Amino acid sequence: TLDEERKAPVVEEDDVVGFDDEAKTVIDRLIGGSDYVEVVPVVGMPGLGKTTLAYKIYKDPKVEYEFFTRVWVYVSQTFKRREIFLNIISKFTRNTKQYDDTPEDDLANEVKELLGKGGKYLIVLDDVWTMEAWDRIKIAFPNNGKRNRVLMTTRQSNVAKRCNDKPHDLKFLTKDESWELLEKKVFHKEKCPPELELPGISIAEKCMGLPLAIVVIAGALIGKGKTTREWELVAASVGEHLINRDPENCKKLVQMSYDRLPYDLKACFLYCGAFPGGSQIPAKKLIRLWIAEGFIQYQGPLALEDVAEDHLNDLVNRNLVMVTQRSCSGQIKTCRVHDMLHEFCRHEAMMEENLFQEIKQGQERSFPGKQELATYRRLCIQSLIPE
Amino acid sequence: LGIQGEVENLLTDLNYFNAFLKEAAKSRRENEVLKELVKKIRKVVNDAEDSIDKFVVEAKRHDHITHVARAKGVADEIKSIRERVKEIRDNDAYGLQAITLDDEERKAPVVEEDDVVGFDDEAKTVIDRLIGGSDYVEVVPVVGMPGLGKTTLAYKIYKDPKVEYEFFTRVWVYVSQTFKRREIFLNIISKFTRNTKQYDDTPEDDLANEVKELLGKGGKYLIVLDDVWTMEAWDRIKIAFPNNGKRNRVLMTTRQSNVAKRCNDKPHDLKFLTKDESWELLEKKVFHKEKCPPELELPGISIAEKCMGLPLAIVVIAGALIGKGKTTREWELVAASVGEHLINRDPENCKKLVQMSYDRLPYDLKACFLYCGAFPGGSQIPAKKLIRLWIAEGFIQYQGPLALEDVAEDHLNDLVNRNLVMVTQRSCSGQIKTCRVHDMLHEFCRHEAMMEENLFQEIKQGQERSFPGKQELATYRRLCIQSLIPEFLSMKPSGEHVRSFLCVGSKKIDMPPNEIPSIPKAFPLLRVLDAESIKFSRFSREFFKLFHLRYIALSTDKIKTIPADFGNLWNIQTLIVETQQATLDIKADIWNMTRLRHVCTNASATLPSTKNLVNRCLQTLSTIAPECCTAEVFTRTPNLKKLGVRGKIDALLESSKDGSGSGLFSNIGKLGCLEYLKLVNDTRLSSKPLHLPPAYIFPQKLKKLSLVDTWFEWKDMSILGLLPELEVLKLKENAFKGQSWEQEDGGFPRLQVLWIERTDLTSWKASSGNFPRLKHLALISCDKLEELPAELADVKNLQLIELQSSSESAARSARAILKRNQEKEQDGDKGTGFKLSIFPHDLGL
Amino acid sequence: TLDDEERKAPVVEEDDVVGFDDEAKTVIDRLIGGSDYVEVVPVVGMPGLGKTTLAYKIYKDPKVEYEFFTRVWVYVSQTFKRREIFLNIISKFTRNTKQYDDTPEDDLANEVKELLGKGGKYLIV
Amino acid sequence: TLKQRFSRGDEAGTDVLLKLIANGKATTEAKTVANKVESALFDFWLNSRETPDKVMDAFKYGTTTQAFLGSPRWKEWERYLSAYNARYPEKKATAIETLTRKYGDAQLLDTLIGASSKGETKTLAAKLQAQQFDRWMNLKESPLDVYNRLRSSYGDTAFFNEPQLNVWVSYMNVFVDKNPSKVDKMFLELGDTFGDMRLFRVLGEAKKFPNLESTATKLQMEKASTLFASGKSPEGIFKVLALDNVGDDILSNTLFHKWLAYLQKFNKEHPNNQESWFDMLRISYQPFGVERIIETGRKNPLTRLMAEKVENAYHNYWLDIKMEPKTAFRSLHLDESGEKLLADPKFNTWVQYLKTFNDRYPNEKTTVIDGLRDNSHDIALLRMFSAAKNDPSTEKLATDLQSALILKWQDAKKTPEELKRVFVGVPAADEMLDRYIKLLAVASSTP
Ligand SMILES: Nc1ncnc2c1ncn2[C@@H]1O[C@H](COP(=O)(O)OP(=O)(O)OP(=O)(O)O)[C@@H](O)[C@H]1O
Ligand SMILES: Nc1ncnc2c1ncn2[C@@H]1O[C@H](COP(=O)(O)OP(=O)(O)OP(=O)(O)O)[C@@H](O)[C@H]1O
Ligand SMILES: Nc1ncnc2c1ncn2[C@@H]1O[C@H](COP(=O)(O)OP(=O)(O)OP(=O)(O)O)[C@@H](O)[C@H]1O
Repeated sequence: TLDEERKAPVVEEDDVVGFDDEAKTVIDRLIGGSDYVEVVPVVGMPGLGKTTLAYKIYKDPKVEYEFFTRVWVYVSQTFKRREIFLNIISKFTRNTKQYDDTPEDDLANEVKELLGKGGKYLIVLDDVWTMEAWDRIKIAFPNNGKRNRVLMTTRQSNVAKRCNDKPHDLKFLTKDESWELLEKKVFHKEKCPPELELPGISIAEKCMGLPLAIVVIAGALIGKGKTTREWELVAASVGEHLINRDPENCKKLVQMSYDRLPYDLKACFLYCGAFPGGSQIPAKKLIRLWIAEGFIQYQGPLALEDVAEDHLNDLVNRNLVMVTQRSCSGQIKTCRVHDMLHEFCRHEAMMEENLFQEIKQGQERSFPGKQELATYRRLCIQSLIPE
Repeated sequence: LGIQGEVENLLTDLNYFNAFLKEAAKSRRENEVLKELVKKIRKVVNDAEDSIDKFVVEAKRHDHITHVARAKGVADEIKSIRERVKEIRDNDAYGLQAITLDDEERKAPVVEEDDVVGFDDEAKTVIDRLIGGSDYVEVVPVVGMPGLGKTTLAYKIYKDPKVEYEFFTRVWVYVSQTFKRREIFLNIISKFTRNTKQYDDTPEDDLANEVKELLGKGGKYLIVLDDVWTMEAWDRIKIAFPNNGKRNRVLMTTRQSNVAKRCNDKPHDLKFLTKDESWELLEKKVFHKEKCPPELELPGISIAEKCMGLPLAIVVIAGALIGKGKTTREWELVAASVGEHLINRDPENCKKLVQMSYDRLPYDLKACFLYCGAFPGGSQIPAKKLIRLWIAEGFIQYQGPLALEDVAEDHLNDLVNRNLVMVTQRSCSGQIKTCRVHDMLHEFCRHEAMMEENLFQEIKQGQERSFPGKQELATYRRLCIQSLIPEFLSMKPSGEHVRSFLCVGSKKIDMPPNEIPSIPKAFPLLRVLDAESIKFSRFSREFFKLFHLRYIALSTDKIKTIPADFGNLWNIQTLIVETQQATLDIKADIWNMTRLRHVCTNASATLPSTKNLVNRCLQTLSTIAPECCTAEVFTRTPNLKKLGVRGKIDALLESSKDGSGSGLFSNIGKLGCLEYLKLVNDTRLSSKPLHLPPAYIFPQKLKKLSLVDTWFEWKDMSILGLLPELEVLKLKENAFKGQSWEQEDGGFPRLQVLWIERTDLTSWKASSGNFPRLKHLALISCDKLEELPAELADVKNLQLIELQSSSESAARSARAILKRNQEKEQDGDKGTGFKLSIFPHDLGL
Repeated sequence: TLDDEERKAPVVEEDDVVGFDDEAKTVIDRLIGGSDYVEVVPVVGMPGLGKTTLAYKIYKDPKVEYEFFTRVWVYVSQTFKRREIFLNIISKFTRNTKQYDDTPEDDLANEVKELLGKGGKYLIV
Repeated sequence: TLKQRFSRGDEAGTDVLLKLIANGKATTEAKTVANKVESALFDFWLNSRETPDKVMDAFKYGTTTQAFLGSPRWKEWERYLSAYNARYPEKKATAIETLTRKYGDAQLLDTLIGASSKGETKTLAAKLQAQQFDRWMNLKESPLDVYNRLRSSYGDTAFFNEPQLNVWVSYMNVFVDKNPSKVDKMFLELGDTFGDMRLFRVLGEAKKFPNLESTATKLQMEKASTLFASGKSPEGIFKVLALDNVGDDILSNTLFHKWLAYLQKFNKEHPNNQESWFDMLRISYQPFGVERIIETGRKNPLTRLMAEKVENAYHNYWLDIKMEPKTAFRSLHLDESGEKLLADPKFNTWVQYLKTFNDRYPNEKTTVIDGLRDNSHDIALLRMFSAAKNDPSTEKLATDLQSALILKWQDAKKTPEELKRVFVGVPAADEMLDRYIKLLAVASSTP
């Protein structure tokens, strides 16, 4: 009833796997284009590798030679425009106490002067979350017709579209790149012994090409050891190691998007975890379930199908839900949630919120008892229904 | 009717109180009033879950006058608990205020620079590793248990003439339990330039870039990251360390082996002081430059041995000896109470350092670690016994796909990786087999689990601590008795709140017949009975009334059959009956045990009739009779991972001549989860020795095999080569018969360890295709073998072959293999680290 | 009952200001004329009408930048500090802010008077 | 009345009242009634006879102790303390004695030390630290007694490390100031309870205090004379003499000259076992401390030449460890010289270093343009060379480096289109770009 640390991310500098052609594509889009300040947004789901690609481009030999002035700015969910402009000013002059009472309006013009003294400038606005943040910060960036670029990374496609009509959606690592990344992370320079290659490959394939999951899993493999039996245990519980065992790398990164969701959209997102991991969810089926569950509360002029549809399109814009098939008219047809996000949906809904419960008898666990069913609110079941 | 509803009301209060204890345990504040509130709430919670469990078993038994009286007693007990709950809220409202609301330490530790004893060799080892290595930034993590001397060694390494001379710039960084990365970078910058005021508007990203520039102005740098606790903490700090290909070094000290492995896959585990070095430190700390008086020399070495070579314990007892004066009698008194001086009476230096690892432990790992202090100091704890005890106590809570044994084993791995538990033995596959807790941590475990959390209490008859009375037993939660069990049990003790009875003694004792039913009579709410150190001549009807029993282990020389009334304990998970009899016949309804997980015995267990329901939780059946290996029994146990067969196994391998192929061994192949299989023979009077069924009948997912006295011919070993996943094969004496051993091409695609004992082997011929993954090959007491095949020298994965009192030809072949391998290594061939050990040195040298 | 920051200055279109050419010239010509004394030209309208956009259009207009040697933008609002405004205006001319750490508010206003007066004809938004 | 209205209980002080008092005093429109309320608050505390310890907790809550001393709230606490003492003579306490009763003087010592490091609180910590020595003098504590009592919590070796050494020796000044006749025997017990090195560390800091200079120098030099005659290696004696913590002024230090003469004597008596004077300074003070030593020494004309000797050995040490010239560009702090670097004297020494590096190591030989391009952008090189060709000097270097950049452009096949877009919007770039186009055309026109 009654009533914050800025931690910029750290990414790989050496041995970036599978981004050789994505960096080449984005660098080509930075070099070419109009003579005005153009934003090149890199969009992706949490832990996809946007900052790793952005730092790979930021330190690329061609980019460094192309852009005389390169500024890395860490925007986030919360920021102060005054400290943002003073951080950028500190890149150029050391006496930053010179501007104690200078307003933000003249601070922005000061950045205009610092950036325009040379040729092109590249400014990496890392982790932009709102269009308002870009609007407030872009004052410092002058449009002096010098082919200036603003590389941007964001989880939001709607923010990316407003900065550029063709955002750069980042790729997922392939099966061989996932295995190459995990092998490098666990065994360092040495190669994987053949006894561990078979369960290790399955581990990298169950990470669904997400570099964050491969990095988190490799942390567990390093601690456990280098025996075959341990790696098959990890391969059988890849999802649990990501979320339950690691509530500081995967859980907190996903929670940065989940907590920023509206209260009504949270139940809609967690409901997508009731379907099997990796299974295709028909958008019409998902929408009709949201309305029937009562998640869509609305009394305006539009129909509930059109209101639940832009709830789903908001999830896709947030990159919490991926789209696999689109109808001929452009409407979302089939959607699928990523494996680690799906594990977050399972862990949050079953344990933290009691939204739904899985009914199964696998190897050792069995069907819930009378004491558990008395507290269950939703039952999702894949097999063994008649028994 | 309404009593069950009142149980729901109490359970709702218990959820609040359990969360209160969980939140209070996350911050050890100085508020003493909250320390007494958590102790009072914990006692009410413990007395509440005991009453609830009494209600649960009463409802299960009911679904009659005695049951009505017991139900009324439970209702009265629940009412008393409910009234005690109201007193907590009525009087301790402020105590609950302090925890539902929310809310100098970064001083580097002091370590002695001079008079460092016993680290000359370890420092030289790390220095030789820092100087060498590759050309990029390498980390050399020294790792050890609390108080081992990591910072003392790191400061010693930080100050040698060789380290100072070689490195351009050396920087000392004190990372801690909690740190701010901004302060660390500003401290490094402060050493290069004093004007750190100018970075107030400079972000940490540009601070790390500034540290990159400062360190990159010259050659090598050595950075001593002291007391790193997390994988993330190293990642966030390494961004300030440039990589310019100048053999830059980082020297990390940490209690975490898993953090050490990430930085370098070969962590430098710090050594413990020897008995000579431990005494040297104690005499240097107590008597300074003067030597120890001769009268005090004998007690002094005794207390030095009590520290088990830990410098922190030596420093702590040094202050105790200084305060206690210098007399022979006082020093001998200290040697009898070393643990008291470490923790109980010196919380200023030792206890805080131990608590740094303990308070970081997750809430589930705290009870797991404190349970390791029940076993006697210096004793060896079996890993499988420890894991099953944790599951029985309820410390392992899990709902995922893994088994509870694998989750609890991961808990043990986490404790070992935190250097809170030592590992003394490892299995062939590398799984932890036997573990031991260090002495200082054992006393900390006993202090925390007796005087703070009341986890367990020990029973002993010392100088002043006699057997506890009725009042003390009314508060005891878990009982841990080492010796004088019949004497303690003779007084007819009455502990109505005892949940565990751990006989942690080593030597077996025969329980007197008149005191056999005293354990079940004393503690009706017994959940764990670790009586494997007690021999029972007979079972009692009082044992069958321990409805809460989950772990039961007991030895016996007389009981041949487990009675049918044993099945009344439906809560039992682990069932161990270590009997010296030839056969054991389980008449108990073990199939009704829905949560049964392990059945272990040394005799040929005869399972009862299975007559739908499935025992999904059963992992181990251990040694059973061959006639009970039916397809029906294996149907009821789909998740079996270990199987054992003992006795006349010719009823298992015999061909069903009636016309079908339903031999009892074929039913074993239907177990998909089997990983380890054991066969032991008893009958040798068969007209012909048994022969193996075809390999496709074996379980395909089998990864370990063990045969005893089976008299299999060496020709039927090649069929064992058709097993796809076999990794360990072990044989005792007379498991294989014959003198000639020959192998086909291929086979054994995944074998890793082979074990042979006292066989008639004299000639051995093999091929390189049979050992693609072999690592261990022992031939204990196989002195009749002439020579090892030359193809063994070509096996890259081979690690160790050990033989004692072997033949002269075998020794000559070992010499030839060693000499040729050394010559090949001198010619550029990569060394496999193969070693040969001969004991004693009189022969073979 | 027991209830009790960042200066969010509005952001407006610097380019592509649609349909404010005639409005800008009307106010600009009104700024040129008038009495020699201090005269106010208040632009008034409903929220979000484009008052700040037109004010910034006039503020950066080439005619205004030539006519007025001193041009000051002050973001007054519902809540503001009278002291910080005079310090903000002073920071336009002299960068030494340490010498005004204890100067009273009215003396700061006196210092602002000297700065604007020497700068000739001035416009303040 | 204002407590009940502005608090629900459990306030743990009166912060809600004090923050508004500061808010009212922040403007003259409400300062008149703000001071009326503040005087009522002080009167309320005095009438209730509140403990000054409790009132300090009210002022201190919500901030660290270091910031509390640096806030006006400390001055208000002193005003409360004076009112409390004057109005209630039955029991009094000084500022430092009340402070000691809350923080033990061990935890107080590093608090005053920290306030001394913060220049904003230096003046306040000066008056508090002096009173702390006064209360130690009252209890008749010897400097050794102060060390032993505080060692139980500070550690055995803490008081011999900065900044604790300075505060501990500073109390030796106040102890001898009232007791001038027992200073000589004080150093004897210091040399008996500790080693020779631990005595030298205290002795060296004592020379910075005027009341102890005469006795400190007398003990230090005589103790040094009896150690030079021992014949031990000068490397060992250097650490014993506490020469490893003298500071940036070691070149003007009198003891350091005594060791230099001894080391030269030792070197000529052992021509086959010669020891270097530089590696001791390099090891003890690190290279960044060697740079500070060189600049501070060169600032003093009496040791300018000896400051040149250490600089020459420092740059020679660079060649021994094989540091690339592209890194010595950063090491000489040429990266922060801005533009027009060719007139900087540090540029001449860097080029001289590059000549010696290539001569001594003829495998990785790189010319000047390679070093500049590896550190500075080509745009900055165009600015630098255009700003250097117009000077009466350095024209030849500018013209040669411009040609070197022209050849370096065609090595990577840099077509003029890429150079034009990179150098967009900057002057002094088209002139060299035209020369590059004419050179590229000439090169392509040769049969
Ligand atoms: N190609 C890669 N090779 C190696 N590691 C990678 C690669 N891509 C990403 N990673 C690692 O994966 C993790 C997450 O990547 P990254 O930091 O780029 O996330 P992100 O997409 O920017 O995240 P967020 O959603 O918080 O914006 C990091 O620890 C990073 O080091
Ligand atoms: N070889 C040694 N000789 C003498 N004293 C030693 C030695 N090793 C350690 N000590 C002493 O043991 C105590 C604890 O050792 P140390 O401080 O190095 O612990 P640590 O391993 O860093 O512990 P933590 O895990 O808390 O970081 C210190 O007082 C130190 O002086
Ligand atoms: N002529 C215009 N062309 C384009 N955009 C405009 C125009 N006028 C206003 N806008 C936009 O309308 C929004 C609100 O306008 P503006 O900031 O000028 O508000 P305002 O009238 O000053 O209101 P307030 O009283 O809330 O400060 C801004 O996003 C601005 O970019």
